[PDB]
Amino acid sequence: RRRVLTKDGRSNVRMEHIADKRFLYLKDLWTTFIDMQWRYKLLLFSATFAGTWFLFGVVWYLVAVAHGDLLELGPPANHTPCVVQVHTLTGAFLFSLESQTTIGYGFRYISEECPLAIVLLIAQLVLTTILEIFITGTFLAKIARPKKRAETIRFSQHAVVAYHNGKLCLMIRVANMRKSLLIGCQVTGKLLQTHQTKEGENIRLNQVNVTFQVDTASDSPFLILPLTFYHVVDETSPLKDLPLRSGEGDFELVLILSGTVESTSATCQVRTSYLPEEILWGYEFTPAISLSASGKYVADFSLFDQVVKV
Amino acid sequence: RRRVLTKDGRSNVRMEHIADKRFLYLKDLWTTFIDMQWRYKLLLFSATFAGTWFLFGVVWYLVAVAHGDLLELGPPANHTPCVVQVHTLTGAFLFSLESQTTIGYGFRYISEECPLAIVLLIAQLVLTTILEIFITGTFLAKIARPKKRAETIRFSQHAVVAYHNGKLCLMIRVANMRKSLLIGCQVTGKLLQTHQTKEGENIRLNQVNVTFQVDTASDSPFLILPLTFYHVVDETSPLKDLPLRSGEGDFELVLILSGTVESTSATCQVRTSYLPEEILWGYEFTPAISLSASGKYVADFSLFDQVVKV
Amino acid sequence: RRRVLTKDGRSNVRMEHIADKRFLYLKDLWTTFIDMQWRYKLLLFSATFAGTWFLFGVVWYLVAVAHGDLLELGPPANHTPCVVQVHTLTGAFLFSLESQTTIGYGFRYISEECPLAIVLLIAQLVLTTILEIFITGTFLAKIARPKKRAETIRFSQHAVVAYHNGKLCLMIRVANMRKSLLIGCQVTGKLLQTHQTKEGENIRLNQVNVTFQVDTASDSPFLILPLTFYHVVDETSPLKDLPLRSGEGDFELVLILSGTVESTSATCQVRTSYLPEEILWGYEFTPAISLSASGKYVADFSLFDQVVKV
Amino acid sequence: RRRVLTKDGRSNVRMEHIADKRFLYLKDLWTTFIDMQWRYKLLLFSATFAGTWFLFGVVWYLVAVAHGDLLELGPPANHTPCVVQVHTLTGAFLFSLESQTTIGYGFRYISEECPLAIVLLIAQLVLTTILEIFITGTFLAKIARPKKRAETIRFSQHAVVAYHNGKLCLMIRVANMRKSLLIGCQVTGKLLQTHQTKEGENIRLNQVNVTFQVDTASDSPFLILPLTFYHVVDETSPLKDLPLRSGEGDFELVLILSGTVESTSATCQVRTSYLPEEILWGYEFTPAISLSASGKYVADFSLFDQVVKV
Repeated sequence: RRRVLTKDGRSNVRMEHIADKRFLYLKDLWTTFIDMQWRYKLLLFSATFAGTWFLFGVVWYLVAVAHGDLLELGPPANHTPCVVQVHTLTGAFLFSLESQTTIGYGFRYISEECPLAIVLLIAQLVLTTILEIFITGTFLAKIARPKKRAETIRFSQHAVVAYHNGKLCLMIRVANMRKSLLIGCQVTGKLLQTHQTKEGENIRLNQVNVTFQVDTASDSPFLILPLTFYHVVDETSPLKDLPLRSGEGDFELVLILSGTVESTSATCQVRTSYLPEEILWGYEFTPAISLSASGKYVADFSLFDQVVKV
Repeated sequence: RRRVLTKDGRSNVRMEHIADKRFLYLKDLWTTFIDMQWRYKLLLFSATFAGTWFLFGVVWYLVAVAHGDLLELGPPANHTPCVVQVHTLTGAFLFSLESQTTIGYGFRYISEECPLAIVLLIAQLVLTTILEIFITGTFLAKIARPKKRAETIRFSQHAVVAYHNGKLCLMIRVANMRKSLLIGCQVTGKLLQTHQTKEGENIRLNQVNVTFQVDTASDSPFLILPLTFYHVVDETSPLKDLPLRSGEGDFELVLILSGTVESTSATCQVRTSYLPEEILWGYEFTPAISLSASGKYVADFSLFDQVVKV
Repeated sequence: RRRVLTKDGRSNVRMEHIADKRFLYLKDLWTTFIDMQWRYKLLLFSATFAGTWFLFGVVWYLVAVAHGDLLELGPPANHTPCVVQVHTLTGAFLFSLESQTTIGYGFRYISEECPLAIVLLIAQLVLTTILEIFITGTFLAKIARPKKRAETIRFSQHAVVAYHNGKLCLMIRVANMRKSLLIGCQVTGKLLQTHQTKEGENIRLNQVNVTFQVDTASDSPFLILPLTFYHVVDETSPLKDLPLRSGEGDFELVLILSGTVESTSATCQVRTSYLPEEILWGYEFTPAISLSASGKYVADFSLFDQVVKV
Repeated sequence: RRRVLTKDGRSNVRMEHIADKRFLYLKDLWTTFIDMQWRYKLLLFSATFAGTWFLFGVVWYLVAVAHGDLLELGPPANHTPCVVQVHTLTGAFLFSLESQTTIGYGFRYISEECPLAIVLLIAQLVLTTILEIFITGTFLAKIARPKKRAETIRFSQHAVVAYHNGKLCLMIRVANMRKSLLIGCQVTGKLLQTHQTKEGENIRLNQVNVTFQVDTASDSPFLILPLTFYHVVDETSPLKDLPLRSGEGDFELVLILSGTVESTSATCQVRTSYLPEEILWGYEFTPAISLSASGKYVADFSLFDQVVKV
């Protein structure tokens, strides 16, 4: 079916007919590189490096020509070249490489003769320094992003409705597949249904907050163990008189979990959704925590998504 | 007209007669570079590099002189120089460059003869290492800033007043021109009018909070689609008995949207304003979202700022 | 005994039977390196470097062979090698090293003859650049983590119950063993007891918030001096009719302190716990702050954990 | 007088008799370097670099000896050294330098003869790479800290009491000496008085929150202009029946301003204090904002701290 958020939590919209997109991306380069695909990113990385090399190699070759350093121009024995041992565009590129990387073997070096050569080298160096810096920074950040981290936190596949403490509650389960901690986490659902007009031309989406509680309905400092989040279905509930039955109803229960990560201080956001068909009536998550002889608690994720009837 | 915040959200104040500004900027160098103009920043970048080069080149030339390494001083065949192949200030600069960048060709190298040369090189290296680090860090950060990001979020051009759910509401529209998400966003307006005294000498600006609501008047986790923010004009409203009519009134409705960015964990703040003349009476934003055959929602920004009369 | 959080605040759970763990770690490499053990991390660091070296050395040796550059292949005096001075896998590795580190002595350099050599070098450079960057970034971050910082903040060893301002209060003490400040700190306890079912197969842990107050029960901006945190044991208390006596009761009072660090803007979280046996009845922390002639306050941590009876 | 926080906002406590301080600092190296003095930090920076150089130079000299590479050991014309052109501890150090920095001139290079030399070089490289990284990271961060930034935000020198809107209010003034913005700022005062016991042995400090309001008593998104913060002295006030008169009373009004910075996403905290003597009765900050012909507001900091009587 059509849905707001993919079951794993990826965006499910496209945008169209943005005027002046290109210029706007050119202004905000940094973000544009951080958000770009990986293929084109690798390509741009390698191209930056080797293409700066190549361009400056052609440039150095031209400087050589204009000064006649080439061999079969028949330079006199008097002739000090603008650069040493450069008489082919190949060696030109090779010197571009040796100097810009700063490998600097020493079989080709600059000579005191040509000043334009000197300034040209300084320019090459400064610019390529800049570009190296920029690209490496974007690459660092694009790895560092915590989206990918989100995958090691998992919602239940199914939401289930039953009597908890005598109150009708819709229940979901969350867990963390790593030892590193999430902190300051908070669960907040939104409820999103369908409003059709005159036409299939437009839709107004009416959001409704749904809050989810654990103990005091506040937040949970640490997501130590698979946490059971439940929401009160009483007349305060925007869900109350939904068609509570099997399958029918035109809605989506978007679920959001936002909280800080321990080792990076980044805010990390997991998302997923529940369809009217995905919700189950009168069911009980098999408790997924058991204790062991060595003395502390075990989270066995074979039962995480298991349910049985009440 | 005079305004608090430029329509795009840039500061519109100047400060004057700050005593001891210069020293204060010299203390806080880091921020001072991060906040400085780009031109002077590039200039300072290149100058740092090449001027360290130049200074140490002069220094090396002097060391050469004091040791008589120059050629037409007629050094005996006995003579080991403080440095090899340095007999001109040109080569001096060239060695400064080759060592400080660590290009190190090898046609000019240090010799074991002069110890002062050695310490001098170590100093050059350590200091220039420091400066390189500092400047590159400031450059990284100054790119990374999220102000520029703010431009890819856009407020409506016009605020419009009408009956929403039967309540008189002032309405604005927001949207995001990129696929990357904003999170934890919150809209808060302030109301700023004009208080004149005895003189044109001074003014007290009285702020008044105005809150803006969407569904529950709480916040919206994600800015997926162009969001309609509305404020209740009832007697709780600081706007209530403003001259609600066309144009007149001496005020500014400053609008602020603050929230975390997904890919960087940075807090991002958009701002703009509304003048008494910019506000429109009895108008309806054409709904800007439509659905498509492939199945999910389209945000067509040609209608974003479009209105028609109710 | 079995406990939730180790007395110092380390996690005390294991997870089991995670399906598809390996692929999931391969997706999220960055975090996986940041969270990995130090031994394997050093190993992987050094291996990256020297093994890239070694692989490309073998590669260069092969290029040499295919071009017959080896000596006892008896290369004619006509013969320009793909690389200079490479006729042994040893020198191959040595050139890999000299170029990839960019040490570039110059006794072995590339020649204009073989283009495949050139592209091969460019590839070596680009890839090894990438890997260097990644590993150094993960290493930086893994140092930077503030967990280790947490150890310089210390809870009391014992929680003690007595009449503070006439109200029965459970009391703990916190302190900071460094001059650097913590800011925005907030103390929040959870109460965790034991719910057994039919079987030793599963357990539901019921959390209950416990709030801890100092002056106004709000938060404390700065943790200047050893702070006494106390909780009101009245009928609002989830502790109220616990077996308040010596030792008995099946619970754990988990204590959490979350707040921003000054010099890094990182959020820092200390944790520890209290067992039913660790709690003491009718006791008074000896006040740990005294003033001195030079004029300001001294925090003497010999008394920090000292108590005497009321 | 004795005070909690220095008028500018520096900590005014010392800690004493911390057991196991040294080991604890050795665990948390990163923070320990970030928090250490600048002198010792520069010293440690330069020492790391040049001392790694020096140690490995001695090491290389020893390898030379053990292989007899020294000249006046009279090496036969047959003799391939472990290293080229190294026959003095001086050149040893020079090669340490040329390789570890990767300056690599080429007058001294390694030869294929000695494998131990090779591994030794690889080790030198890897370790020194590590250390370089660590130190540069700590240096970056230690600059980046926003404490120093705090100095460009200034509280009033004097707190003043008077009738604002008819309510008795204690009033202070804040301002920002830079164009860069602070965001999400919040002012919160604490009130700290003196509780003496039996002895001059100990003191319990009782904190009391004091909230400070501007318009709605909420927070102020941006600190555009010098902001007047006022607190309501009515019977809700912990200040209410203080000795409201000149000078007397044994207290300190600690003032805290916490908020995010624009260009770095760092949280920035300004602090200062007010003594019972520093507070003034019946006084009015001269309004410090005036408008100008060019059209927008001017903050003239000559009047910032000026007052006159009501």
